Amino acid sequence: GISVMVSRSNSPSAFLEPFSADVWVMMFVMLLIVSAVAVFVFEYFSFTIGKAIWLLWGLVFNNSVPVQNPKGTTSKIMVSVWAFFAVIFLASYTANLAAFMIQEEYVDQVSGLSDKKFQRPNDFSPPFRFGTVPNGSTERNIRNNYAEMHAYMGKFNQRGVDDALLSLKTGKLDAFIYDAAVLNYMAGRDEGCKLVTIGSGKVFASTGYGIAIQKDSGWKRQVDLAILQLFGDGEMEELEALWLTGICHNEMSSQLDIDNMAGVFYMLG
Amino acid sequence: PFQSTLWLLVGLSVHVVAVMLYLLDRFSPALTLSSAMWFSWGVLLNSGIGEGAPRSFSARILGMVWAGFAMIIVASYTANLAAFLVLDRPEERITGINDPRLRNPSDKFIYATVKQSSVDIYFRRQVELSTMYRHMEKHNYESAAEAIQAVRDNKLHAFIWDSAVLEFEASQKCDLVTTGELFFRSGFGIGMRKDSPWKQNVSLSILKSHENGFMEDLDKTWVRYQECDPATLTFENMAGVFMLVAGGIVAGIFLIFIEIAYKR
Amino acid sequence: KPTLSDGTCKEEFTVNGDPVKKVICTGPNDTSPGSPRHTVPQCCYGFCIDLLIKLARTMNFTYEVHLVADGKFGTQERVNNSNKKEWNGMMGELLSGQADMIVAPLTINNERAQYIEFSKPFKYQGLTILVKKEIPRSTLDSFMQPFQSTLWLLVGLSVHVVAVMLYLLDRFSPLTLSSAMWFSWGVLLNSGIGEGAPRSFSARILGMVWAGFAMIIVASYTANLAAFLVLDRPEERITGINDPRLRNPSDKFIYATVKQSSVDIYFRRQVELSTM
Amino acid sequence: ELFFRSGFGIGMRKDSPWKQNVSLSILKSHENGFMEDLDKTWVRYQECD
Amino acid sequence: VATLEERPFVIVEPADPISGTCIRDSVPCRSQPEKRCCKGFCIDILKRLAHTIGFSYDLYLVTNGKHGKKIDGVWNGMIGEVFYQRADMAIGSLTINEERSEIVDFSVPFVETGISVMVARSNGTVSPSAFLEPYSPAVWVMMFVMCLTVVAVTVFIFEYLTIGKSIWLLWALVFNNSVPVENPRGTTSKIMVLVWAFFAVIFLASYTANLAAFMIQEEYVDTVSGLSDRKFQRPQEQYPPLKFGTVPNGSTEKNIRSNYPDMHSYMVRYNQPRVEEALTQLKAGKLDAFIYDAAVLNYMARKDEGCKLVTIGSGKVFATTGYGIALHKGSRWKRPIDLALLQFLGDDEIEMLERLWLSGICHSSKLDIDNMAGVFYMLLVAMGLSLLVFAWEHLVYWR
Ligand SMILES: *[C@@H]1O[C@H](CO)[C@@H](O[C@@H]2O[C@H](CO)[C@@H](O)[C@H](O)[C@H]2NC(C)=O)[C@H](O)[C@H]1NC(C)=O
Ligand SMILES: *[C@@H]1O[C@H](CO)[C@@H](O)[C@H](O)[C@H]1NC(C)=O
Ligand SMILES: *[C@@H]1O[C@H](CO)[C@@H](O)[C@H](O)[C@H]1NC(C)=O
Ligand SMILES: *[C@@H]1O[C@H](CO)[C@@H](O)[C@H](O)[C@H]1NC(C)=O
Ligand SMILES: N[C@@H](CCC(=O)O)C(=O)O
Ligand SMILES: N[C@@H](CCC(=O)O)C(=O)O
Repeated sequence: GISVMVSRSNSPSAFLEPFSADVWVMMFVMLLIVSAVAVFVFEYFSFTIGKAIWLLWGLVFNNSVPVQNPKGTTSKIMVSVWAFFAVIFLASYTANLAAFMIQEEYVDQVSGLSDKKFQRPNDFSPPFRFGTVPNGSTERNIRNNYAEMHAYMGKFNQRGVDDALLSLKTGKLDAFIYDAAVLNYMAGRDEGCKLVTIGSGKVFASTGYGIAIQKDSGWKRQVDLAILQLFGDGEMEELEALWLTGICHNEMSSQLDIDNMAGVFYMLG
Repeated sequence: PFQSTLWLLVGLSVHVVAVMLYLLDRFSPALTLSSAMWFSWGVLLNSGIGEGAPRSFSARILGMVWAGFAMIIVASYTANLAAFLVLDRPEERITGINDPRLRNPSDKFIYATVKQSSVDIYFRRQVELSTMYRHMEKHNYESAAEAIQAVRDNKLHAFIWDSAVLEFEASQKCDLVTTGELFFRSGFGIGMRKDSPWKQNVSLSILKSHENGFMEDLDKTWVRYQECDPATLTFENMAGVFMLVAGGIVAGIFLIFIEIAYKR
Repeated sequence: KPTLSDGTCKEEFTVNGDPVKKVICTGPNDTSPGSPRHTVPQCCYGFCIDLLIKLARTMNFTYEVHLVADGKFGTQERVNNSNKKEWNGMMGELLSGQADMIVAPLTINNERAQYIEFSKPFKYQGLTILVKKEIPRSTLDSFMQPFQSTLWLLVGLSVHVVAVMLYLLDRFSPLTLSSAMWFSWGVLLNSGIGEGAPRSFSARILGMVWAGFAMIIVASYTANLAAFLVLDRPEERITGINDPRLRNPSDKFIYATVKQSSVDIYFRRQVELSTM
Repeated sequence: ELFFRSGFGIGMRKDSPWKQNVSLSILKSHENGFMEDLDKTWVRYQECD
Repeated sequence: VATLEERPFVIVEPADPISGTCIRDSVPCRSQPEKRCCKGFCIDILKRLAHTIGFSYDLYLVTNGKHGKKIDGVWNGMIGEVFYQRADMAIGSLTINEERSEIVDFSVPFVETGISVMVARSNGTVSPSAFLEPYSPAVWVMMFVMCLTVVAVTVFIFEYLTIGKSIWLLWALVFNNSVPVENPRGTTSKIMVLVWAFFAVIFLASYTANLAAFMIQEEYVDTVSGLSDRKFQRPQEQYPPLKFGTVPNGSTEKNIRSNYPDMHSYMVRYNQPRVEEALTQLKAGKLDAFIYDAAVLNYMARKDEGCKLVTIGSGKVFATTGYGIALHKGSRWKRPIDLALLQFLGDDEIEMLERLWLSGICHSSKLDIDNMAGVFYMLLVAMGLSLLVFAWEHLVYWR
């Protein structure tokens, strides 16, 4: 088909990702009722609503804030039950929140071949760069439905596939448009498979290869059957592995550097 | 975690460490037995429920020695809990056709396809793979539509069919998925008899639709409709987190009469 | 090993008792790397030689050991005319009438079994790949290692700029500034020192939200270290044959092999690996 | 992983009449436990940890 | 050619009744009569040499049982039939030996075979971890050092502006601070303890994260070594007597009897009539070990049953010999046979052939109380050791 392969680009996400929004916000109302039952208990024997939150919410975040204490004997059993899950909630929070924190984002730069950023490259920022090599089919197709494009990529026209790949790491041009099968072989071959096609391998005109023959030539009928026969015998399925096999798989750093901690400060905001 | 045996043990343990501190304080060169229950549980559940520390020189070493088991027990609880949530990743995940599981006959999961399909022509030619479908020939459904429903009730677990039909089902039903990679590439196509006067025009129109983007509209509208695409646990497990403390809220209301019974 | 001064073999006792068996040996002196020299006595001993002594006393042998002239095991090739395909090294020496038995590590091969016959093997062996171990590094200096200095400066000054707001809020409430700042630094540090609480209702809210900040940071901070002290993700294994790097060399994984030998024949035997 | 399973051997010329006993005596060394002593004394004794 | 049913290499099944003949991808074979279908691993090789050399063969599944054994004058099985000019080749699971290689000849072996021992899986164990595997006993003596010398520093600055009350707070802060506290009002020490307090935050990192994984049963609890182990050498020994066994009238039994007397005598009462039934005789607890070939046993062990059947020593084979195909001792087919066989080993023909017929499937636990009961052992040890010092101190003060 026709593909686009560009350089790999260089995250608040959810600093509170564990559990979920629905099963969490419902917890806050329960803090109201559990404190309320203490008022009835504290009425007997030897203000309370206001201090209860300090008497109670200061326990879930360990215990460092100066917290008072109601007197009596039967008035202190309930908080002992509360203290049990006080350590339970924290343990769940510290199960794997670090691994989910450093989770990366599969960033994208171009929506597709017909992405609106391609229509007007000069309409935003420093101009975008994308080029092809003429004298072929991809250039012919791109000049029959996107004639507005063709006045722009004529600026850059490389000598071949090899030179374009080298110039891509520099920064002069940030895109490529060529045959799909050839470009996939290059992309899944470089160092660290940094070079990745747009949208993880999206094609745009599924036209196959073939063997040109003279018009009306009688060899066409039986040559077609031979190719068809090999497909049912698993020949090119394993033959491609001998020549068209990639090296990488299209899938530490103990650092934070704000990352998503801005949300924590955003809370304090 | 800790099964049952330790938990009736620690309850017995917390019971025994309560009594002897008072005995280790009465015959000493100035608290009461009431401090025992509060101090014993107070250290465990990271709480400020307790009032004061013992005032002596014999039970002082007990408090520190006791502080260790408070640390170790809470250390082990969190230690093993995260291991199950992270490290434990077991799965079978039958992958690929080259796996020997397909070659050998399997009785737990059977192999079936749609009768008289192209796959039937495929498997009946290569003598190398004429090994299992010569046995699973008894399993050949009459329609690819109803075979998917068979897998729904876990009756069938292996199905050979075109990837175009199979994948789109995963987009509609949010409880089905595929695995492995394709192993027989062959496109569809309009067919007709030989010498038909339309063998030349209709092929050209199909190609002309590919370039002019018509197949982009049709593929997006019908096939790619898009739907639903795990540290997000919900009421399946943690709905039991906060009902015992809710249960304990109503489990102490009758204790007030038990408590107030000392008044008279 | 070279012999003694007078021409005798030493007596190296094994750790378990009787010293090893040693037999005299003749061969080249300086390996003849374009500089041939005379032949001098040596000391040939080891596992294979130990086997030969066992065979000697069971069917009435009388032996004499001399090493090969060059060093190469053996390979058939043509020299100086492209039309003189013939053996070389030890394999060539046996067929030249200069020897009648071979006791050495020799691999049974079809391409060289036509001109000689082979007995049953000593052992059974395969072919593997040896690569140097990767160096493990552990920067466990602690002292707030995983946390970069970027977040340190603002969070260190975060407590100072937020504690003052408590006393500022106390102005219009319907405890000096210094006596109120100890609270916030106490909250984060999980300290046991605590006295004095906000009196105004709104001042508690400032103290309230500060409580949550303590729990998120230190707990999550001691979760990043959890991955740090285990990690253990080394991936530098070729994993046998059919590696993509082995299929196409990248001018970075340079590999060598013994000239002549047998693995050279095996690579030439097949065609799918004619690129490297 | 291993990818060439061929053993060692003793080689000589075709005309040699020594074949009958040399091959027969090697097979008896295996069954007699002799080859384990040579293996444990000249191959696998050192340790590195 | 005379063969026999051996589970991995020769599989015998009846012909398809519908077709009335043998199904494709096999070779015809007759008993001695009913036609049968036979296929496996050894059969596949036989096609190649026949194609490469060129002859006509007819499989002759032998009525006589076993593979061959001298009965003081006569030999049965594959070897006996070849020994009496009734069969040129006997392809199958034949083990090259010393006695057999005298009256017949063998080709170049292509598969390893030895002797191995299989015992069921054993429950793992975790020793009581010494202080839960921390940072060596050095750190435990280390913490006593600075802590006791830093409390004196606070005491020195306390008076300038109660050491007994100055050790309760300073120490207990390090272990999940929850105990009652008593804090001084000295400004100079107030800043100091906070720096000390921050140490406890970092201390938990040493005692967290790492301790999670290294608490389950380890050491693999694998014991009782191979034939060198004195457990075998002594028949009765301690514990109930050992429960090994082997199939009689073969190759392994003859090797064990002649080489190791006083052993084959004892296990004469521990026999197994077949192979598959023998495996069932092991799992429940009526037998513990097996002594058989390294080709049949290895295949089934890799296949396993619930991932709980392993070989002691992880495959420490003994008496390494090989397989092969017999001939007529004068058959003059040796040179074209072995040379043909060596070509396949030179190429990858036999490398993938094993995959098509030899491939296994398989090769995180409740913590309970027994493994980590040592943490409680600290309490009881410190409980009694405390009573002697505390109680006896006041008795001297009493006088
Ligand atoms: C291989 O071993 C056999 C077994 O001993 C040898 O046969 C004997 O050889 C001795 C001496 O050569 C003769 O005196 C005997 O008459 C032979 N026969 C028997 C039954 O002992 C044979 O010679 C050995 N082969 C070689 C090449 O030495
Ligand atoms: C393509 O054709 C143009 C003429 O239209 C010519 O100038 C050029 O050399 C040809 N080759 C390439 C690579 O552009
Ligand atoms: C094929 O297409 C051409 C295009 O104009 C048309 O003239 C011709 O009649 C067509 N032939 C048939 C058989 O439809
Ligand atoms: C070796 O020869 C000597 C005499 O020549 C004699 O002991 C016997 O023939 C042989 N020894 C053996 C076979 O042990
Ligand atoms: N694969 C294309 C390359 C030329 C092009 O870029 O259009 C062709 O042969 O037509
Ligand atoms: N099959 C081997 C081992 C013995 C047996 O399987 O019984 C042989 O013929 O010696």
